Amino acid sequence: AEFVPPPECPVFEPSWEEFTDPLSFIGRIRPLAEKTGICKIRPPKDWQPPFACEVKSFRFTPRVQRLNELEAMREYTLQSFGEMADNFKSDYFNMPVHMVPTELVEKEFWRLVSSIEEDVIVEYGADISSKDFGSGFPVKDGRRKILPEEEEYALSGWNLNNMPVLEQSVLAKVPWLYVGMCFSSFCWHIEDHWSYSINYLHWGEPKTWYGVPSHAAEQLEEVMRELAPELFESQPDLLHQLVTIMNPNVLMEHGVPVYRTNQCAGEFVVTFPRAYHSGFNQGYNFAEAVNFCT
Ligand SMILES: O=C(O)c1ccnc(-n2ncc([C@H](OCCN3CCCCC3)c3ccccc3)c2-c2ccccc2)c1
Ligand SMILES: [Mn+2]
Repeated sequence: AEFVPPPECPVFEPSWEEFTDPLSFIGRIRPLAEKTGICKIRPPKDWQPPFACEVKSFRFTPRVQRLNELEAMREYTLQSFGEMADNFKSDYFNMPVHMVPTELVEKEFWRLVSSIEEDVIVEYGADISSKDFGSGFPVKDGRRKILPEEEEYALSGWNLNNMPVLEQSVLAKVPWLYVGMCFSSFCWHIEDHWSYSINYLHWGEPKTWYGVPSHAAEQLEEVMRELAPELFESQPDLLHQLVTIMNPNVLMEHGVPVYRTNQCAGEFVVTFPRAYHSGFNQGYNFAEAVNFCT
């Protein structure tokens, strides 16, 4: 029948005192958040970083995504991609883009993923390096001067360019950008080296997430292998993770705990070590993400 939304993941609204530095805050919420895999963090109301990408020269060629590709077995500016994205969604649902309920897009997305009668194809501006046109956060680069009202965000610990990224090893990365449209998605995966990830939605329509706690990681991998196509079941995890598309209800039917959330503009999503996650975009939006170490 229809998609059954998983339970909501934890949402934290830290005070200005708790918001002082992310690593200590993430360490404190860990007893709860590591049991849900993902969590959402809403900064205080007055914490509003300005968007710092060079919008004039921002150009990219998004990847083509066919939603039902497993069942079946153009260069844009930010403005032109947004026009394409809004036109697609308003045409698909026959209503203004901001009036489409998040539950309907979610229900339609998972129906289209398993549909053999309807081939829906979207585009995703994914894995755009922040080195190309700058980070969405203000940065003391020198490649783009910052206003005085911007400096606190250039120095903030929640600025994804200021997250610790070095892992201590016996030898003695930068954020990535995602320009989304309706139904553009990221399949089930964990980060390299089981690292944390922090994700910030700069603006636009919500990004819908699904997360699995790390204690159920082997359960998910067993379900994924049992139900993956026979040609992909034997592939190494790093390659299989390119096509690990699975309805959350299938995992839940196999006893795997799954949590969801709608990440709205200005909110963070943190994924914990070895927490499998997947999701899709409700519409035209802009996200920034990085892996970090504790
Ligand atoms: O869309 C998002 O909002 C999102 C949300 C959560 N997580 C990710 N992550 N997180 C790590 C990766 C990862 O790529 C990121 C770095 N990327 C690696 C190759 C060279 C270029 C840079 C990835 C990609 C495919 C499968 C599994 C993980 C990805 C990713 C990237 C592109 C498509 C699908 C997933 C994205
Ligand atoms: Mn990820």
